[PDB]
Amino acid sequence: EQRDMNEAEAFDVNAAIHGNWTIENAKERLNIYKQTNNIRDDYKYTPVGPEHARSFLAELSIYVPALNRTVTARESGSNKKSASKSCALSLVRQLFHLNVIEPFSGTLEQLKPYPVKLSPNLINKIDEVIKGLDLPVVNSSVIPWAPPQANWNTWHACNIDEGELATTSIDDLSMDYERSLRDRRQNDNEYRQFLEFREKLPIAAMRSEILTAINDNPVVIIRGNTGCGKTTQIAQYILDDYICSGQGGYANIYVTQPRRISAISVAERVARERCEQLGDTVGYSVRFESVFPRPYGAILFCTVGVLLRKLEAGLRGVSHIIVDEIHERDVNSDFLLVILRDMVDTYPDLHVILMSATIDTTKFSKYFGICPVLEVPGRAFPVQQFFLEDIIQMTDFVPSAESINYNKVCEDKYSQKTRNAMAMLSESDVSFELLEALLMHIKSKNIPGAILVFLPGWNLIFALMKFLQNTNIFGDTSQYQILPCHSQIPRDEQRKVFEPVPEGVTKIILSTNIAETSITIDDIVFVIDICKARMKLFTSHNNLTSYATVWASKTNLEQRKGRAGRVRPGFCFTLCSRARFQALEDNLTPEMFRTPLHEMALTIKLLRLGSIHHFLSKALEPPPVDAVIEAEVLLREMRCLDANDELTPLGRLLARLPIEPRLGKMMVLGAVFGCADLMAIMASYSSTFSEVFSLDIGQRRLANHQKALSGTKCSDHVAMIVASQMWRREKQRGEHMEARFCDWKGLQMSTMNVIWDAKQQLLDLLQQAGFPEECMISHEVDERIDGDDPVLDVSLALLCLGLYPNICVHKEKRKVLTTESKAALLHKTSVNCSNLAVTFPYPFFVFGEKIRTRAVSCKQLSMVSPLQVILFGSRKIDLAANNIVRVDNWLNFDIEPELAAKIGALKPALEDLITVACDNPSDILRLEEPYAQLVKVVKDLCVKSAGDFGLQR
RNA sequence: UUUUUUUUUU
Ligand SMILES: Nc1ncnc2c1ncn2[C@@H]1O[C@H](COP(=O)(O)OP(=O)(O)O)[C@@H](O)[C@H]1O
Ligand code: ALF
Repeated sequence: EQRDMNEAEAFDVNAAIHGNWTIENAKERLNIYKQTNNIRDDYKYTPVGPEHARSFLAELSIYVPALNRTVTARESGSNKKSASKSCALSLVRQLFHLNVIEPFSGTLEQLKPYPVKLSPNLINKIDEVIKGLDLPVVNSSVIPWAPPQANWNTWHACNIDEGELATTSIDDLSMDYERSLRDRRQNDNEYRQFLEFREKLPIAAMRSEILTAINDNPVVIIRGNTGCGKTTQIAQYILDDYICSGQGGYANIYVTQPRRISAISVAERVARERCEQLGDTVGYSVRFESVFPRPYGAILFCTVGVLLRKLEAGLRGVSHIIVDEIHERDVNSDFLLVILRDMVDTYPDLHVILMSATIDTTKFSKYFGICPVLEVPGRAFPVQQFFLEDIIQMTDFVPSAESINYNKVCEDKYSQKTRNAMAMLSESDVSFELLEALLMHIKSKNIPGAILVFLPGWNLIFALMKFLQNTNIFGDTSQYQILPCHSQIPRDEQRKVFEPVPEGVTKIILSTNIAETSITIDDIVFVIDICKARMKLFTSHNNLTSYATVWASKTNLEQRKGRAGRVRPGFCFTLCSRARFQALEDNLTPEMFRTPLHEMALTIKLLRLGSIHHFLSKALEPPPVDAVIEAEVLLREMRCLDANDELTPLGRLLARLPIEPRLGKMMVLGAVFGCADLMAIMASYSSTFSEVFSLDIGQRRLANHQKALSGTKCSDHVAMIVASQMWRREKQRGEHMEARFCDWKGLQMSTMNVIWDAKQQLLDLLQQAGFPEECMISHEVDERIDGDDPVLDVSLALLCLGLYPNICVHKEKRKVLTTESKAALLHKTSVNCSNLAVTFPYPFFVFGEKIRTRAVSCKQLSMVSPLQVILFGSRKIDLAANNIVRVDNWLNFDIEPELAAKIGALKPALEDLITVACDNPSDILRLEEPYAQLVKVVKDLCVKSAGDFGLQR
């Protein structure tokens, strides 16, 4: 107990590429380096999560005098020792890659082998395919930019050549726009009222200076309070200046937003301010939803990812790019900042404007070669802030007789009872009793307005919604309407936070950080902040993904406070101590220090931005060099990069897809094998954190009806596919029947819809790349068939390639073994999870992702056959003693070594087939006869019972 | 609240 967890956390996957530096020597080497260099820095530990789910973050930064650099590591672990070991490993690998320390020169339980026997006919088919394919048998550039030019659509990056915009010049378009604007300003009463409102905004007093700075400088930073008018006013200022200058058709403005909801809402706001419908002067572009404006004199409110996607076609005809909320420090935002700095360096005429309420303006200006910072004084309306001391003192709230602690630190101005209750309340726990007391006090305030409560995640949001709906006062929908605000609730529900509620009804919005910034809900008067931010951690050396609830930053608190006091005076209720608030950090750590970088590297290569190392070095905070090395090695070994680090056709195709490169490679292979529909639906399932099966209150495992969806296939992916098929059938008959079906069978309609949208988008992208429509014909799956099913079997075999190295072997009950026989458990939400002594037809499973919890869990399990594992879910196949064939250095199979060598010879054949498919996507269904024979023999190897010849199991 | 679901992709 807990030794299995320690060994699982200490597992190392990639010590080979980091100079042979691993967990069990990293700390010793780091201590040697510290003693030699007189480095006095010591580990600092951040307790993470509640008492029952406590984890740790370990931090350590070492300054290198030789490089004039501070090398930092930021790692997590189930306990202090594991977290510190991971942090030392990260920092030592960084020092190794930075050529500060030497490569490692020193030095440092087998499974029951599994019988695999093939039919003589199948062996002959394999041999003939080897003979046919002659397989050996083992015995910089910058983004294009241009000023506006006639007969060109900026947003589509293409010529117009249609309609009557052929002889229409930009000068005539400017004249028409100027005349229309003047006519509106002279006649439209609603437009005049909106200008009257806009002139009273705090940013309106500085419009002339803002426009002067924008005109005179290529890059300008704008800092103003939340709700001052940056987003809704700067683009309008620039466009109106151009239009009234007589150069209206020479303007095209990009305004990037961090959130889809924020982009859409602000675009709607600007459109209704201009008294015109979306698509005339204001447009937006988010995922699955785009309303494009006119090609000239327009504003497009997109997200950063949408802009990065548009970057491939160039930015011809773009005059101004406005980046919002540069404080978010997202990986896409940092990418965009690097691209934009290079672009303004190349093209002096392009204008880039950065605005944020909470930024280090000096840091950003130093990054942008000393650029103006324009400060917008004042606020629209004041916001009153209270802290935990104030809330307890004014609620007279004592914690119920239930079970550096900054809740013990308090000022002497507060009552002894208040400090007692504060010390008795726990920091890591969210008290629903305290929240209810605060809500009752707000009710007693007799002040109309919506309440916005910031909760870190789905579980807390819906637990609080259940608690409040079971309450007599807050369960009355005639008085209170509680609305979730999550990125994975249905989009109609996401909208409903903006719609007004009936008279006499108070709106309560329980939200994650989507409602944190950039949105204006017009009736928010009260903001309740729990001060917790949900973070997703990933440890590279053991492939563990962990969800952490950490303390939010002062930037996050100020942005959340800024949701109120925009249209009327507001209040902010911060549910943390004043001591805790002062203890908080200014900003959260950037995602660039904790996320994998292979997708970013693929985007770098797609946009022809040069070397990955140089590009990432030019960042605001350059990423860890060991992470850069891991990304490059991954892309090179998946062959998205040529031996000269150049993008291959496969690399280009995968760079254009919004999924992981391994999933994209899996989907290309599935297109070759005729199951692209299933491969796309399963890649969409593998790329979402939304849950397919809804678990009821107190449901620690799936229900019988939910489990029966997998039938006899023993696969979460098959269960998902069957659910998707039935949900499509019931959706074709109507939305109400769709909702009834999901609520009956225990599905999540939002998950079904997002999975379908992502799958459809992948299929359209494949069609655009040139793959034929015949290779993506939908195939129905009958999970109730107990036997073989060739299409589903090849699909599950391709899951092994698309989910590598996530192969686990069942031991008993929930216990499984991951790579190198590390203990793990089956996740509670899997169809394969059961309390009884379940026996599976095969013990080998492929799973989506590996989660670190109180125990290591495997999730999204799919039962696969030994031949499928050998062919696709492995990279190394070796001959061990007693003629036992070993795959991935830990899985033993009792198969003939000659047969194993023959089957392993097909892996380069599959690689060459993928290369051929990417070379000519249109002819993948009519290949040469060797490759057609390879496809057929791979199908015959991937049938479920291909390795069951003469074997009972 | 007995951690299944921070955010983002023409
Ligand atoms: N949908 C809306 N309904 C009512 N008022 C709004 C709306 N959107 C914006 N406003 C008002 O316009 C002002 C400007 O908002 P915005 O430009 O988004 O500010 P910033 O970009 O500085 O956060 C806000 O203070 C708000 O009062
Ligand atoms: F600068 Al903003 F909403 F775009 F505050």
